[PDB]
Amino acid sequence: VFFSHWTSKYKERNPTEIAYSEDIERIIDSLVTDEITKEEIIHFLFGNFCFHIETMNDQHIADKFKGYQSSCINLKIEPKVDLADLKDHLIQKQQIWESLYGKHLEKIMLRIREKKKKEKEIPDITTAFNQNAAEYEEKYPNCFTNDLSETKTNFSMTWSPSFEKINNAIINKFRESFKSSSRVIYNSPYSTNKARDITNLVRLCLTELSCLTRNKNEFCMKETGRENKTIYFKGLAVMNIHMKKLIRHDNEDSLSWCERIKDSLFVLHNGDIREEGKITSVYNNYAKNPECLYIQDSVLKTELETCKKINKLCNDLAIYHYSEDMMQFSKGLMVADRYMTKESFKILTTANTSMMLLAFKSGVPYIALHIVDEDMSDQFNICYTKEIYSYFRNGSNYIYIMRPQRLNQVRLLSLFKTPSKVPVCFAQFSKKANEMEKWLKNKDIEKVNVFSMTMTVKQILINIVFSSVMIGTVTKLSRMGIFDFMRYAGFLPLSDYSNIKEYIRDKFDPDITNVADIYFVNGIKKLLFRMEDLDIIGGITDLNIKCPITGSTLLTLEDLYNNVYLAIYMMPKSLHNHVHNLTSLLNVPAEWELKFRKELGFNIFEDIYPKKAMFDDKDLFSINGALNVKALSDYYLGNIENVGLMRSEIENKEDFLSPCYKISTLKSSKKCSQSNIISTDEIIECLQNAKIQDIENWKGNNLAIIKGLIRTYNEEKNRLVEFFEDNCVNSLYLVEKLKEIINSGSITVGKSVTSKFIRNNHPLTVETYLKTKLYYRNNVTVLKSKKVSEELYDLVKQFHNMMEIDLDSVMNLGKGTEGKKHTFLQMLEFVMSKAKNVTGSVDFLVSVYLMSMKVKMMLYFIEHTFKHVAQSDPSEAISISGDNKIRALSTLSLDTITSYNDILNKNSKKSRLAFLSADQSKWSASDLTYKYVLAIILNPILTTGEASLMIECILMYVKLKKVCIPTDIFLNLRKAQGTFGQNETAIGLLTKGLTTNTYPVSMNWLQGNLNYLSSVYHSCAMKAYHKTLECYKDCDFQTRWIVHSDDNATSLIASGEVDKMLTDFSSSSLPEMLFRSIEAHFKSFCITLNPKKSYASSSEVEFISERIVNGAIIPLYCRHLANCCTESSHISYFDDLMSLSIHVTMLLRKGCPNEVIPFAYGAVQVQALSIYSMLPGEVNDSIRIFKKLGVSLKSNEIPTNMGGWLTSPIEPLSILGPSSNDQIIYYNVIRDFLNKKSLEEVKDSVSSSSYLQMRFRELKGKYEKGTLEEKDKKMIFLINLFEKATMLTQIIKLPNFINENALNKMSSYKDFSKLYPNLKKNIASSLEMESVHDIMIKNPETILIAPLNDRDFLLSQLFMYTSPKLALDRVLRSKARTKMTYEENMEKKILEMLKFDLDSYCSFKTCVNLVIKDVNFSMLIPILDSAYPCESRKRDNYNFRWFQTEKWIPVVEGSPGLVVMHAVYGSNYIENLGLKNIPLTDDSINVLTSTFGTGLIMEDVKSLVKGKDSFETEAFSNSNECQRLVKACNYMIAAQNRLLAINTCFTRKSFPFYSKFNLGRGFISNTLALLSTIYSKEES
Repeated sequence: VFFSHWTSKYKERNPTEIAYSEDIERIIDSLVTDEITKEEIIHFLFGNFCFHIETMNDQHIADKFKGYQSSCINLKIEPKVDLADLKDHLIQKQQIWESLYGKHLEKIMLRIREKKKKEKEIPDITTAFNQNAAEYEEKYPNCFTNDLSETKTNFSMTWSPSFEKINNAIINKFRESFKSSSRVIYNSPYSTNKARDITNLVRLCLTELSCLTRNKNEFCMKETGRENKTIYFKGLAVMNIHMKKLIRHDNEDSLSWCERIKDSLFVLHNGDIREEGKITSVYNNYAKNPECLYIQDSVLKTELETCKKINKLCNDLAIYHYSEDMMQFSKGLMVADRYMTKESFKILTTANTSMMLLAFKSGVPYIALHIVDEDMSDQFNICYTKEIYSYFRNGSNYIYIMRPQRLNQVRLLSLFKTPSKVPVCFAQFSKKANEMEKWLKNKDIEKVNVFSMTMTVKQILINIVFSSVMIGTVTKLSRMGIFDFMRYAGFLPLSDYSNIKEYIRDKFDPDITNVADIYFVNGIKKLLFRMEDLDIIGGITDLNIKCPITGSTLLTLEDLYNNVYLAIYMMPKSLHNHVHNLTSLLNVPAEWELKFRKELGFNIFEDIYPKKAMFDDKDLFSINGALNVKALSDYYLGNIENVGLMRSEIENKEDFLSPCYKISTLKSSKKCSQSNIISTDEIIECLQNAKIQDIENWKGNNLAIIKGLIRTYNEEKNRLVEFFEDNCVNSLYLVEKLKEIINSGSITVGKSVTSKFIRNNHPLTVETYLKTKLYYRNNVTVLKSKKVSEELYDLVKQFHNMMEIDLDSVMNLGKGTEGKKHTFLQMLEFVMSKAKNVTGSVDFLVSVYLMSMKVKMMLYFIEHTFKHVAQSDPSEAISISGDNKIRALSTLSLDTITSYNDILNKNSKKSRLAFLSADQSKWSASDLTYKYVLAIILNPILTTGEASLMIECILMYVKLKKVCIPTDIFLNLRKAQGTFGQNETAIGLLTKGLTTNTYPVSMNWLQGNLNYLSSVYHSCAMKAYHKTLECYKDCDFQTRWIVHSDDNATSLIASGEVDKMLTDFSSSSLPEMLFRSIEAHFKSFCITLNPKKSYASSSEVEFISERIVNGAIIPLYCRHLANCCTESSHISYFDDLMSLSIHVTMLLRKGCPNEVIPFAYGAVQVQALSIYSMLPGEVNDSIRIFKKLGVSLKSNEIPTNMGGWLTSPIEPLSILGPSSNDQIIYYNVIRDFLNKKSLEEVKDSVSSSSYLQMRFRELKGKYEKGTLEEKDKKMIFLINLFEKATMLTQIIKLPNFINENALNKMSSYKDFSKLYPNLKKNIASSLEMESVHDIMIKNPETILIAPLNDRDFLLSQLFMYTSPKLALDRVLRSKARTKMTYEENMEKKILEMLKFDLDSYCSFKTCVNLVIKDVNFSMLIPILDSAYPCESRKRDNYNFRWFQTEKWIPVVEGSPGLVVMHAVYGSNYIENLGLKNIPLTDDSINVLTSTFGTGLIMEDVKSLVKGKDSFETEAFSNSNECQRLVKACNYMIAAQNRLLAINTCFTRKSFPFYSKFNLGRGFISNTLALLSTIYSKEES
């Protein structure tokens, strides 16, 4: 039934003995155990498919039976030719392969016994900490001790003396203060020639060099006195233009010192007089009056004023002003990174009154000048005691000179995100102190103050301020390590975790190189001490202590989990270097594969080999072998139902019969990085045609080849000589010509300049230098990152026999839909036909992970034929609908466990429950890929030949896989080994003396490559666990498991003889035996479960995040709250606000608490404004530009595309999403201009025809009379906004680095520039342009629609060329010209865009019609204005009970299918605003190419000259607005042609061509029930 298509051409192929390798017979020889012999094991292995016969076709079963006879003939065993004889074998199959379960249970019993033995017994976590400090002490001796003066700076580079005074003023103020008599006092670091040199340097550069001055702020030292030269050089030599020192975790002097640091920081921060600013202005707009963010203001009267209280607190200790100084700090250092020299230096003053930084030339160091008054200086001395060089007195004032530090560019980025980081820190943490709650709920807004708290609330405010600064201002890898440590040290509040001592004993990194993280060490030590002293409300009986904020009297467990997790989740990704992360990501697979190779027993030199039969229940890397195929067989039998139906689902949904450009994965641009190099004949032929008489005429590729070869001769003469000997017969001629070229002297040579040779040169010079450098009788070739679709295009060219792209070779064949076409596995058979050929394994490379188009094709094939095994399995959670399916699956799992236990607690003997949260140790590397070879050959999905195909590509994927080291880091470590090391590390013995560029990893299948497959066999492993655990006698176990790759959530219920299986399992509790049994079993399937990141609880569920306890979910919003503040898209201001407002809406829908929403609005606004469109109070504003231009548009309806602010209400944000703000702006202006009251009046005003026409007619009359009002002004403003334009677009497009000088890197652009001549590079040109537009106008589906078939793809890639660290980039480009300037681009855009213009009716009525025909908007507004305030199951509580209830009872009872009033929602992509912009862009492209073609035909194009029919129809199209008229006919016309691409030209030549190959017309939308995943804790 259903016509099962035979989806390959490999019908005769067999997995055994017809495949290219001979792995499978020794797979048998490794899989043979006792009492199971060769004939039976291969008979099972290739006849397990007959369990699925009742839903298979006769031709499929005949093919599989012939493959079975072929395999039995190949293996020299007796074939079975009868179904009845195969069942007569299945009986002994069932009895002997169900016997493996019994032996396996005793094997994991024994493994549990010795794993319970010999490990160690740690009595207490203090003893574990002492053991860890001990093993670090004989790891590296003479560390630690109480000598803090050799430690690093504890407050880092974060300095804020609060200033009580009033750019060029500050420098002359400091010059006035620095010219007095010297009374300099030095200090000990914790109560001096370098300090003297720094002081002399700073008084020289203050008195004498600060007043040649460039850019008004930076200046150099060239013409001075020789003594100034000497002491300037001494200062720069002082700053230099294992050595680890540590601090023990239990130092009472350190904790007392850090307490002093805290309280003195509080006294320091209580001193600012600033009341205005930029950060203060934006956060104050969002927070002094935050009820404009709301709709139902009057239903709650204990919330808004306390949010104002935290706003007033942040104003009083000047947190926003502090953030302002850090933004000006980091921005100044960012512009200090420039072409300035080592003898030049820069003055930096922030918005504060008396800051000064003195930046010199890894990064930039700087000297500090700060002002402290007489009243409060001693506590400043205690705070800054590590980082103070000197201080001195002037009147009643104090000048402070501090220790310089060193920055990195990513550290400047992290300091630049401080205004997004620290206010939301103080906001959530102040919501997380319950004593803060009772303070601000007792006091009032006008009476909250610093000098009027109790002592304990004072001390927690000091702790909260210390936490805010030390979390938002992180720089150090020490901070990275400790924050990772309490990321992975928070599983103690529940049952047996098996890391409460041994994680700190083994995998803890006590890299505490300074102080002020000792407070966090002591806080987490207090938490773990309190937990070791021994739905669920936590802290009301535990009485624990928060880790960052101390924060006693805990309300719930959610507060502490959100506390620690926000403390983790703004930790930025890399803070070390680019090439430390890169070297680590290259060294980890090297170490894992070296461990594999050394423990199995190969050496570095031989082939990889598949099996020597120790792949049988060993401890390091082995599977059980005879168990795994039975587990996979029962998994397939119990999971896949109606195999042919889901196979047809594979063919239809996953496009197994469609061309490869129909998949977004293989047509999208995420970079393939394949291998290319200049051919070897080109270099020698360029040398032979190199003419000495044209030394000065060397331009182009020849000069670059010459530079590469002269570098090769200058460095490695012998390597050049052997290269020319192995590549040229006239090697003496080449050598003597090289010597004659060096004897000319008209060229330039280069010394060792590290990566600057790669930087300031053409890449051709460096790739020919590497090619002539590392010639070792092989073909070294590094890879390049192409555009994926370009390699698909190249493969299409090679598959249609075009090795050279001929112009006539494409339009001759492939006419219409019924023309020539290809399929995905025909293409992949070409792929394997090319890969089987001996080509030096240049296909099988990975460059970092970036894997080639080759491996992308076959592992795409494997992973994406293995999806539908997973969507047929309800206990598997990688086949997910983004986010809601994960939470829904985990929670129906857990509440089925709770219901199951609650229905068998009645009248049973005993009942216990336990669950384990597990993350495996190394999913990519510690697993076995040879288990997968055993896994497709039992899949009943496939036939013989395609199963053989994926066996072949997997065994090549593990036989020829290699990782390529980058050239630059290769050169650095080669030079380091040459001059200093003379030996190498674990990466250094895989390559012979580092002589090879590329090194092999095989068993580490690289991460992300096989994601669905490994999770499918993870679920199979859990099914085998259920089958094994049901085999034990005296219990009934019910396990439900939810599975991601590298992840596991495993439940279990035990009933019966719980005491005796507890003693049998050699453990004290059900979570303990669950942990040990899962560990032993998973090691029996070569799944290395991490003993540290795996905790077994009794009531708390943690799959990947968002724990849920006892049926009630912990929200875990702080991932979204932090990713609002640490990561952005970095493309433009509009799109950055769009993406971080996506994160804001996730915050709104993940159970956000009471106060932090305005601060999150402030965080997204401050981030977007600070990076991209400059925040108010300076140049490049938007509101200041509007006030300058006198636009009638008010401040709170500026559209975000030119610089508006996210001022949308919280309900339209959380319901619709990012477009709610400009959609609400458009709704308000339509409601104002049509003089209407309600949207329901706007429906029957707009839907009646001849209404918008007479409205614009009245508008035209009012404009020509000149009596315009402000509503009409705002109207015509956004009419031309939508005309010159989610609803809108980016508008102003600042162009990137123009890659027209790099477009020649693409082979497709080379193909275009070869097939059409150099006139296409940027009379003959006009006629070839006419030919190009002729072949566009003959085939409009080439450009208008995505490629339907062949003769629609490769020429589309050729013809899209017809007509013409980045966060650091345009913060200086915003103050530069891109040549005319972006701020003037704004005010000119409002200047020509404010005026009324003409024929704008199309834009006006499409804006109104889009607002009207938006569906979910049109039911959102009436319930928003028709929401009753409280009661009737709407509002009964007030403790975080409004951001669920009044958000989502009105909508998810307006959209029916719910009963609840409190739940955490994961919504779909219900709001799609992109169903008209794609029509607009498509027919605008059609209009553009038609206009260009008729422009080539003639000039002054208003009417055609009666050319052809397409020209007349395009004339009638562009007489009016072509897009608007084609939609205008497209409401009534309902042709909707089937797209045979033959009748389309027959029907009509304009309207179908730019209407119906957009695959749809303007039609209605569809709304969902918001997919409420599960309910939170119930309050009534």
